[PDB]
Amino acid sequence: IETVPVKLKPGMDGPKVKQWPLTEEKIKALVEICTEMEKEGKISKIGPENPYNTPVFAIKKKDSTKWRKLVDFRELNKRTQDFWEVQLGIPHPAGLKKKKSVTVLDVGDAYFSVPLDEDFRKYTAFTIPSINNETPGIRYQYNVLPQGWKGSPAIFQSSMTKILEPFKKQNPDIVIYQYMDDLYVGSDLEIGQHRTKIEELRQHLLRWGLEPPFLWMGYELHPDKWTVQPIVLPEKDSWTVNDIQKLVGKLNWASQIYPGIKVRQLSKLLRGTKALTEVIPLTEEAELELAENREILKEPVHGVYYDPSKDLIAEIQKQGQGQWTYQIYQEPFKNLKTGKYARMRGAHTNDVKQLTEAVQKITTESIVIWGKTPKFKLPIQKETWETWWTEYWQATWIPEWEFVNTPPLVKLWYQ
Amino acid sequence: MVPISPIETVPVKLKPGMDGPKVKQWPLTEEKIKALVEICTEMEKEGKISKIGPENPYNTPVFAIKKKDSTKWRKLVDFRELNKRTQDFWEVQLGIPHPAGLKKKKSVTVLDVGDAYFSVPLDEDFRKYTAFTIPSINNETPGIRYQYNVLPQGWKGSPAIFQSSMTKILEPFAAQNPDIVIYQYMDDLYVGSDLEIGQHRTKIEELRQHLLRWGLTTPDKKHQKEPPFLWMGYELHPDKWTVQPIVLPEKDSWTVNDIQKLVGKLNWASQIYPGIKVRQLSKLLRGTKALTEVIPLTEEAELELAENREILKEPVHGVYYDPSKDLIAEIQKQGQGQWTYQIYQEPFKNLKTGKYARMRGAHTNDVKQLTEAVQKITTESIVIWGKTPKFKLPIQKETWETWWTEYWQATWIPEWEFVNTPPLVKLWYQLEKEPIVGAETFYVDGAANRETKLGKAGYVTNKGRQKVVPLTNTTNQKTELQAIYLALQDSGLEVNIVTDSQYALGIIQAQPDKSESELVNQIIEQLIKKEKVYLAWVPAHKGIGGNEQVDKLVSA
Ligand SMILES: Cc1cc(/C=C/C#N)cc(C)c1Nc1ccnc(Nc2ccc(C#N)cc2)n1
Ligand SMILES: Cc1c(CO)cnn1-c1ccc(F)cc1
Ligand SMILES: Cc1c(CO)cnn1-c1ccc(F)cc1
Ligand SMILES: [Mg+2]
Repeated sequence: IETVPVKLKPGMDGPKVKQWPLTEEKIKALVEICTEMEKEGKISKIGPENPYNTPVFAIKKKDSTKWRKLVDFRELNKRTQDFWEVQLGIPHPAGLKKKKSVTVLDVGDAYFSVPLDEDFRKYTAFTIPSINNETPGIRYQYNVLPQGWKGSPAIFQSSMTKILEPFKKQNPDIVIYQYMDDLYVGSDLEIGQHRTKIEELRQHLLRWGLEPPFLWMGYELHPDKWTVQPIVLPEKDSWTVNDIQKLVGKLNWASQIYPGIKVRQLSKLLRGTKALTEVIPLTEEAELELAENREILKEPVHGVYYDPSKDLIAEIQKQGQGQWTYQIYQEPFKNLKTGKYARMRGAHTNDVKQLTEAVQKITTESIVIWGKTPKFKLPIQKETWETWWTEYWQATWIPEWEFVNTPPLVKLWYQ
Repeated sequence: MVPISPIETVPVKLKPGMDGPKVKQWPLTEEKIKALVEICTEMEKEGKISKIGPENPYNTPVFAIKKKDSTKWRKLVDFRELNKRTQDFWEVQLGIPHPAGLKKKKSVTVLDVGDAYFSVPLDEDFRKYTAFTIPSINNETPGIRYQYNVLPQGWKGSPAIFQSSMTKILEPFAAQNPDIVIYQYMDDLYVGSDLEIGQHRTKIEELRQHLLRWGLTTPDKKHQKEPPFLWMGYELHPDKWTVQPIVLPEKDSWTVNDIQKLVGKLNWASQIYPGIKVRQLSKLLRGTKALTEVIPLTEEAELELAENREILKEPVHGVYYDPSKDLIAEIQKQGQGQWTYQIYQEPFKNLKTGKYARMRGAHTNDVKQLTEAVQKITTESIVIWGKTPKFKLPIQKETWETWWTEYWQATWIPEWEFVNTPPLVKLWYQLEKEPIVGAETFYVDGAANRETKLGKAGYVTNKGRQKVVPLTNTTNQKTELQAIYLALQDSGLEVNIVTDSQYALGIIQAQPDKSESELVNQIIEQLIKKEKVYLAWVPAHKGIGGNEQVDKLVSA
């Protein structure tokens, strides 16, 4: 009810980010949403003395027909002061990734109940463009904590902890973790029980609220089943020259991750200049080397540790037939997590939809495990990604990304 | 009197840390001073400026300029210094409407709102920064000191504040009259509708009555401007549009600057004249920017210029957008990285046209370029019409399918259909996924010395075929490609090739069909002639047979 003072970082001006082109249907949806938000006092029209801007668009959350305004506050979030005044931080709960069921709630509508510092509001400015720029873009700023801004969970955090106290005291084994506009709620209960507790939780916020348009939804995750991708070598009775070449290449690559990998005795099998399809019998020495390599590869990688002061990096490879592999790391060759997807939903003829869904699933895993989003290295041309990703986006946050333009040789080894 | 609503002032600040201008007034002749004093006396009577005391420490210089072929002087207050110190504003006019997104209108009327410009007050707290001084006759008295009460012409904030003030006034009229459109440009309002002319003129008088609620008068004697309108390089008519006349000069010899102007005209023309080309003319502007230098036109540029003159021989017009019909975009390959497109709704009636040029890069292919052109047209179409057109593309469905399923990147093109108008985009080669049984295996390598640039490239095969070639002025990377080329040249129609060159694999896995490197181009031409090629990579220096042998032959 009273505003928390908020500043940008020293020597740092507000965002001035161009609005990208919006479709007719997203413009109409935003006009309708913003007319209502303005009537409810959440946003107000601004004049030309405000030169700041952040892009806006609109999405449909997973499994619903109603539009959700999404403001891309990535630049504002970079430029906003860090929030360590009351707490140095919310030490990320390491138990969340061990629960059998984790449900994700959109609680962002709660933020609209807290006014935003009068002197900071100018920096939340956004524009609803018009088709063909035929009428001036509609200019607004926020009067209340916005969805998507990193300050909102921080400023609302004292109110959230109070709202949730009776639920936590009654359910002490439940892990509740807040990331931006999401609440993550993990339990080890039978899913029918689980769903009921989640509905219990919603009521605490409905009760306090007295409506949230997307609070009723539930994205269910089962992180205890999440799968990883160790390095595995083929088991064959007949090895061709080509097979052994590919094995030596994969082992050479692995030797940068794992020290004691040896290829000497496997190379020796190719002595001469042989046809690629010719079958080569493994000698005993080569078989032993190969078994010793198999054994090395069953052990964890040495010296792998998470540092919360460093970015997480996520790399993705397209493997074909709807399959995608990925790795998350901070230092080269020190993977914190690897994985593979194939269940790309409703995208069997659309690579770019499949990649957008992969980015979202990886980001979710990163939030659950470390409590922040990775920086993505995406195998796509920038112009293709930028034209299409917002058509498939269903999350209320947005990570950072860069583009890979040269084909990585390592795609072969994650196959 | 009739009460009028005031126009709300926009609060205005100087940039953080800056103070207002304190700029010396230049000396003026007795004649100019007399003229400025009369001009300013009238401006003061009209409320635009006010006399101020000597406490105000700011100043901006004032000038008198003789309006040519007239005995009447005009005043110029030079706000360049205040403008550097004034905050930035939101600029609404950055994106201008494209005529091809406009709707046909039966009537468009123009209303002059220049007098309204002066009803727009300047923020009271900012006025002091606009002070100026008329020098006195013979500098024997204090100069006359004035400041502005209204938005000054030439001040940084005037266009944005004027436009934002007028938009706010007009918003309720536009909302409660959805059967008209209103657009402001300079000191005019343009009002369009599809109404019978009597209702249209009724709307116009209602707009005039609405504007009177702020005391804004518009001239009774109706505007002289009437369709067609010359606007932002275009000619707008009620039911069609075009660009203003494109006139390519005749010239015996061309300068850098001339060629830049020529390309500018051709680029402007290309939004409605189909098929304009500028590659060979732009190639003449490579690197150099000595605006007076004469460049000989190549034979290729002469042909391009000649082809463009033909395209421009007679007027072409676009039609306006009908939101009830699909948008269709058709693309043609023109050669040399150039693509052209037309967007239409009814056959043979273009809304607009355009072109796309290949990005600068070492290697490329036609499928990638077509994809890029599709993404550019999509983005432009979202801007102009808010939706993606349906595409008509010169590439077979089966070719696209093969491309995107095997390409290492994610890629996508929205809803499209094949149009069989040559030249078609095709896949020139496609490497095997598995080694070929019965095909000879070539183990290739090359090496060079970084100092003498002397190198060797070669191969050995499982049939005992061998070749090593000594090379001069070469590099490790070049010799690795040179070795692959030799294997392609000396093999039959099916071949397995084993390389340790990560550089060469990176290039070939990008699937180029054209390259800035004549060596890559030679390799592409050999690949096109083969029936089957399998390319295998191995790590260097690991005792791998075949690779080890040829590495030794070429590094000797
Ligand atoms: C952008 C714009 C520039 C001018 C005028 C600029 C100037 N000078 C005049 C108008 C009215 C508009 N606004 C719109 C909006 C939607 N359809 C149209 N169609 C439209 C406009 C002019 C003519 C004509 N003749 C025909 C159709 N104009
Ligand atoms: C989504 C986006 C961004 C942000 O990545 C930049 N441009 N665009 C974009 C590109 C093409 C469009 F048609 C619409 C929007
Ligand atoms: C009319 C024309 C041409 C034809 O040569 C080239 N640029 N322009 C142009 C385009 C936009 C303008 F605002 C003014 C001029
Ligand atoms: Mg070598």
